[PDB]
Amino acid sequence: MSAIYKLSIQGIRSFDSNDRETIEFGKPLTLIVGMNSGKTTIIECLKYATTGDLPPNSKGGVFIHDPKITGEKDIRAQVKLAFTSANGLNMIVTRNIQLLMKKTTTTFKTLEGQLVAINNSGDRSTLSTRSLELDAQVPLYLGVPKAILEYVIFCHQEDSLWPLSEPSNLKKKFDEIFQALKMQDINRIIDELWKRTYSGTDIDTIKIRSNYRVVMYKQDVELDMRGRCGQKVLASIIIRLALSETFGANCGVIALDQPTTNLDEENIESLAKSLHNIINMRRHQKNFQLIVITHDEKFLGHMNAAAFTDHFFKVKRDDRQKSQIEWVDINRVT
Amino acid sequence: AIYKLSIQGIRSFDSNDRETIEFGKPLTLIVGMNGSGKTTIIECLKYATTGDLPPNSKGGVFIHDPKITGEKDIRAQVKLAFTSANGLNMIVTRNIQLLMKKTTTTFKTLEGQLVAINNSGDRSTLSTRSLELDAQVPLYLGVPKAILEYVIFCHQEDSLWPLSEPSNLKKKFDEIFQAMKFTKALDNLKSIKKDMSVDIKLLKQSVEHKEWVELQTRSFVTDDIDVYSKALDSAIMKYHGLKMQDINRIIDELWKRTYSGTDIDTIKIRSDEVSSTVKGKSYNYRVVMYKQDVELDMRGRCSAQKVLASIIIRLALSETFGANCGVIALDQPTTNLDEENIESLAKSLHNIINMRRHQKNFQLIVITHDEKFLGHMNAAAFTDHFFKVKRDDRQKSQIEWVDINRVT
Amino acid sequence: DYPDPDTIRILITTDNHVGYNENDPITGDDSWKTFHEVMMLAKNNNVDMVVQSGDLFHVNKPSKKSLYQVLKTLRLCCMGDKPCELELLSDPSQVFHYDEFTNVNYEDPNFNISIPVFGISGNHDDASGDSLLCPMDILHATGLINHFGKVIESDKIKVVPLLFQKGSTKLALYGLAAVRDERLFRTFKDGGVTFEVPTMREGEWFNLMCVHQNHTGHTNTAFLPEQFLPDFLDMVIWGHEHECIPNLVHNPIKNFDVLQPGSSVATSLCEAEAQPKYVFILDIKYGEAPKMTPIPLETIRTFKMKSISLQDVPHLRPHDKDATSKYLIEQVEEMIRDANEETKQKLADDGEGDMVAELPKPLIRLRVDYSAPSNTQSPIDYQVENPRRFSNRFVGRVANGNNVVQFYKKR
Amino acid sequence: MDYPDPDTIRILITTDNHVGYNENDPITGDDSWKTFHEVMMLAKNNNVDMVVQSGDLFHVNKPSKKSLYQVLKTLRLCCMGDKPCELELLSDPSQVFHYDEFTNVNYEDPNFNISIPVFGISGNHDDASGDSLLCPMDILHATGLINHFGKVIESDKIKVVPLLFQKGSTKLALYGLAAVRDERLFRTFKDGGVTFEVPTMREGEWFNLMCVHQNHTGHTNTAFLPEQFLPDFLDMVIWGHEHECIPNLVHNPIKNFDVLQPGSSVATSLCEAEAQPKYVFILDIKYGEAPKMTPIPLETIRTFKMKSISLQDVPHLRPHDKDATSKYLIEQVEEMIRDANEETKQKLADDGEGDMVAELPKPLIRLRVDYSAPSNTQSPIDYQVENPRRFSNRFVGRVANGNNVVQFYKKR
Ligand SMILES: Nc1ncnc2c1ncn2[C@@H]1O[C@H](COP(=O)(O)OP(=O)(O)OP(=O)(O)O)[C@@H](O)[C@H]1O
Ligand SMILES: Nc1ncnc2c1ncn2[C@@H]1O[C@H](COP(=O)(O)OP(=O)(O)OP(=O)(O)O)[C@@H](O)[C@H]1O
Ligand SMILES: [Mn+2]
Ligand SMILES: [Mn+2]
Ligand SMILES: [Mn+2]
Ligand SMILES: [Mn+2]
Repeated sequence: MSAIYKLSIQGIRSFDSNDRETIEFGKPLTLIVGMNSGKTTIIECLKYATTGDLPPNSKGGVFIHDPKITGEKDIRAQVKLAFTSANGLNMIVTRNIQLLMKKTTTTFKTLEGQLVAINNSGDRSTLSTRSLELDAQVPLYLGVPKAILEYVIFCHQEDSLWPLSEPSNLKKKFDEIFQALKMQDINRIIDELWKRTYSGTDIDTIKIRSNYRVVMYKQDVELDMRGRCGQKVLASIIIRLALSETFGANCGVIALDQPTTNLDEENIESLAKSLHNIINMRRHQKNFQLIVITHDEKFLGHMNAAAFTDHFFKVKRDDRQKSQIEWVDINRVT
Repeated sequence: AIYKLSIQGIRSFDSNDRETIEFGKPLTLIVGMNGSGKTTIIECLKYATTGDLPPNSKGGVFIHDPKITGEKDIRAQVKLAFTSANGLNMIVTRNIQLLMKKTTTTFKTLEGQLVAINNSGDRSTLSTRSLELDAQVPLYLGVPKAILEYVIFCHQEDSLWPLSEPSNLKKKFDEIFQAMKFTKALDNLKSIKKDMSVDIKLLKQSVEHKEWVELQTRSFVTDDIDVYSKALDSAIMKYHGLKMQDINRIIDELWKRTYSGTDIDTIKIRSDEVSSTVKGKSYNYRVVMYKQDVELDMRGRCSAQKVLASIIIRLALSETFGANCGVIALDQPTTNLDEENIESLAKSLHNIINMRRHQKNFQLIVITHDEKFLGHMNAAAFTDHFFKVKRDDRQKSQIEWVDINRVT
Repeated sequence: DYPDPDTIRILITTDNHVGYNENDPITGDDSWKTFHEVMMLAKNNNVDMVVQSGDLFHVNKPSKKSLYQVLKTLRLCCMGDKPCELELLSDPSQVFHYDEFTNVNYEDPNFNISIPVFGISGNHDDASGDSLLCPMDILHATGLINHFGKVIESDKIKVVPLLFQKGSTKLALYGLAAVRDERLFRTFKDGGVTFEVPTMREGEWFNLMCVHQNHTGHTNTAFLPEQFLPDFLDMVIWGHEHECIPNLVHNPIKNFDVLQPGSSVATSLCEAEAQPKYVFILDIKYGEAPKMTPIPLETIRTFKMKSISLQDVPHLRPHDKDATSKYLIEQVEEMIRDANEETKQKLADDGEGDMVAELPKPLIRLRVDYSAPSNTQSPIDYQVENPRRFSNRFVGRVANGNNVVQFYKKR
Repeated sequence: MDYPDPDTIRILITTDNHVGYNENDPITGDDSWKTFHEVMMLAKNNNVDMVVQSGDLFHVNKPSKKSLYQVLKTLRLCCMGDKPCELELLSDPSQVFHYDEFTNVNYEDPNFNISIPVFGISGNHDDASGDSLLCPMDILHATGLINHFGKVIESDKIKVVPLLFQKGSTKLALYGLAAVRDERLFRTFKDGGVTFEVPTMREGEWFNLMCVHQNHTGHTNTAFLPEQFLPDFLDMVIWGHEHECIPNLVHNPIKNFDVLQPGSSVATSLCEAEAQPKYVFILDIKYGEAPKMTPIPLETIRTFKMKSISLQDVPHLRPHDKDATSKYLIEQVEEMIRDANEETKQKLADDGEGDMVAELPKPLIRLRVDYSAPSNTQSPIDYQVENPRRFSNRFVGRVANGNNVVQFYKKR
């Protein structure tokens, strides 16, 4: 894959509309910490300007900082995302989205962006400005398929438990990854972690058999857990940590927005063993940056945070209800 | 109140043996592991009171699946013990069966035996109808049928109504009763006036000519009830002008001591009676964030300040609206909460049980296995034991009695 | 001065709560620093022994900084070369009956311990784990602390006293670990408790106890009644309460004093922490009454409180955010001025004020009720602020800048 | 053995005790602290003058309550007798123990009757972590039953300082560097950011000793401490962080010293390099001749066996088989359990007792199954196995590790 250098969360969510504040990344891990302030929407700003992925249940531009909280009649946001690419052809592209208001309305629209191609010396070059072509091209040189970064790599903090809903949505969703008999290895990598991490003495191995569902294997017969399923979130984690591994690889690797939901000690200590094994086996691969957003001490203190990075990108909030990311070294976490 | 349960096949539990769980006051915690069935106790506690299949249980499979045992005809028996608000110990045994054919089963529910056991043990079957116990046991308990299936015991798969869909769904909760319950009295009282409003005609015709001595005997009874229609309508406006407005007097009070102090400025529920021209008096609910002096739409603008208050909504409303039996299945509260929304949630959760000890009872079933919160709620002052569900060598989930002395 | 050749000295502490607020930058070291100060006050007061009424550590499983601060503190103040004058009468195998460490560490032939520190366990750091182990049990293995008063079965409680002799005086130290309050209540109901009394030389003995339950509990049957403790006690030390009262609680029918030595750190901001926090010294003499000389703690951030009613004061219209914020602020930023003035006086009145010396920031709590007006049933209450905008706006000026003001409504 | 000859200094080499590993297993939950107490008991009666160790005493940087109780309990009553430690301290140790007023070795304190010292370095498993930059060994030094050296303050600025002890005519120089992440050590060794201060008196007489705690062979490119980077004047090194235990010493033809790899005590990872017997070593050093070694074994390590066997090894295994593979592995574990139990029976029988038929401690067993079809065939399916925990849930009551007897890995 290819790394991401920076984004630009200017005037979105809880970061102020005045000052540009972006945080940077780490390799082969990008740890984030803090109280539930910025973090869960840091994941929202990568696909936001890449494909125009507004959050579901959002039409009136709720994501931009509301003018009434500040107190003026013209507030907006920008995202220009100075990041890398496949052959090191770094790029910058801004999404000119505004919360500007009419007489008493909240009319929503856009403006033109950019398609610069950053030179290794500095002589950049733009291509074409259209936002439709923006969402056509930024995935093209970004890599990962146009239906995976929103759900698999950069999922939401509560769209994470997606595969355990119903057959039809998932069955029509899997077409986009296929971009239309090729499904043979995704369930192959769906159970070794299940054997390793999931200390459950009930079930052998899940599959995704065609009604795409969450079939348990109870003594070689399929005791379906679609409706008869912690096992849900854990199976969801593994389903993501196979789809991120098989199909597409050119941007990020994995961004687990609080994977450790509803799992106990004999599961929480064994949770990150498969993460470490994935890091170590996939560190032969030229790129990996496991983005975890977590405030679980018994989860952080197992995977030896002081053994892979010198920093966790911490997020806090100032006096004026603006979140300000600081820089605290690896040891200082308790 | 709730006293005991016995699942004999529903979910992971097996049909060949029943397992009893003895609830106590004021809280009974059910910790476990992801697959043991710690929420199945509550999911069946809301079956044996309300007789509804818990959410997303379709295709018939709520019972112990035959193919993990082999039995052609599998059967279960759910047996809830509860002391009714009247005071009748009603051991509400229920029966569930699944008749699996060679290829296609026919999920058929059999009758139970609703029996009010008195202080002499006279087992008198109060009722037997299969499709009637569901509408009858809520009457014995003392609460509506929609507070049980949405608030009193709620399932994690559908445990996010409060801070979620409003008009489209949140109202769906409030409009199915009360608005359709007190209008039953209203429509009855509308006609009770109408048979008396045309009564004055019978009096007024007699003077136009027995009919003169019984003439003006109910001329004021004609308007004895005319004044009393708004004595009921202001038994409705004063009702949801204090009952509803004592849930926003708690939601604020509940929130103002949780998120290390608090969270998003203020939040309440929008009670703006949108009197449309289909029903006259009406309602329309909505929950919004009141950041600095005006409201703002909460939907699609929030973060698990979400979940943390969903509970604060569910825990609030069923403490004045449905407060004859203090039963709440607040299960797995700690999910995506940071460090002090887990410390002062338990401090608030301690305070909730610290003041509901003057009442008849409060029932709380915390179903979680996060050792942070397990020490936060401090079960070393309120209960002498905790229950763990765990599987076994043959994947039959049992129920323990593992004492608090073990808990670290 | 040295206690006279028949005088014992014992520093009574409780709830020192090392490990409280470990990560707060402005206040993250107050607890162990105060424990360090009290132990230093032990070293330079010639105390024979240090007793503890539990809860010494704030968590069940402590932190490395907490443990190292406590151990480094104890090595500096308990290890010495003065011969500890305590002669031991009992067999400490019956009392430290957990394992082979059946002798007190000041009796160890390889430790020349100058002052012993012995304490019961506490409610926050109770016997917890697969082995029923306590942090004070770890500090018993180091040879610096004497973890005593452990309880192994909740149904039958046998208390075994350490018995020290000195000159012509005797001591008895009955421990009482942290057991859930009804369990001790039920065990006290049916006489499930026996108190060993030495059978020789009646009246020659001083009987000291350390108890760690609630004194007057909000719940019905979850408080230890003071009458239940037996008549042969001469004293007792009550933990689990964060309120410090310098005086004693003399009973007229049970003939035994109580003490409530409070805490060291201020755990929960409430009225209970708005009092002077001391730590107490007892000189035990036979034939003469005990004397008590409490000493104040000098490393505690200033804490005064005020609880006032919001809706009581006129002009409070319950629909404005720019009309009540000023009224709250003019109280908070007044208590802050008073707190900084008091900190200035206490810190710099001792002949160290040629220049304006540095201050520690104070702890300030204000309790205001935002309930509905008493006459009406308005659908909208006061629009009051939160820590993110009423305590976060006070950075660099107050030391509790997340809970400066209290917002409840009186049910 | 007897007391060493009055100009012979005897030292004992332990390492990687890892007390508290698997503290929740009902059976294998007392291996580590029992083994550690056995090592200390093998120190007390062996008449050893000092103990060194290359770190990793506790398993995690925040060791549990039982771990600390165990270590303090073992060190307290078995190290401290009225016998003086004849190693005279002539240096000013205020520099090496600089973290507090404790500026001297344990046996030189007027408050310790410690009859045998034990110098230990920090480990990457119990490194400094938290808010105050604190190690569990810094906690143990605060008790004084251990002595702590090698602690780093600046990763880039490294100043290793020996300690100097005296007895008879034997000069002991003790250089120690704690455990820091290998990439920072390689950077500090690239620019020569280290200082190796050497005593300036009576050269050619001192025994120059080193205790490193770093990886030996890195599968990555440049993430380990190489051998050719330590200075010339060394005489012996103790190489921690490698758990494999080997009794001999590998000789350097250029470096003027030999290497030693004391191994570990407990079996953390049930791996192939974990199946080699545990030893604690003895070094008898004395001026005028090459010091000798007497490696002594341990009788308090639970029996272990291992077999990483793929399903491709044995014939007669169809891909679809589920009962057949389980039955074959069942009988293989049966054979290994028999072998381990009979060797355990002989091990207990050759202690002095052979008639007490009381019990037989369960043998830790590990199976590693690479279930991969041969690449020549094009059948999509693999060699199916059972649930690893419940494949081995039928061994409970016969095996020390009830659940994780097997691990079903993959390898091409
Ligand atoms: N109808 C059923 N028939 C057989 N087994 C079932 C059925 N429903 C669920 N199970 C099994 O029982 C377990 C489900 O238990 P349950 O619904 O309480 O979930 P859980 O693990 O306790 O959830 P959480 O941790 O989120 O509360 C799983 O192991 C599942 O495979
Ligand atoms: N219009 C707005 N302008 C600014 N900030 C807002 C606005 N609306 C909501 N917020 C803030 O954003 C928060 C939600 O942020 P976010 O979803 O990143 O939460 P989080 O801290 O990651 O928590 P979680 O783990 O529950 O998702 C709200 O609770 C609120 O404080
Ligand atoms: Mn306390
Ligand atoms: Mn206490
Ligand atoms: Mn090791
Ligand atoms: Mn190591």
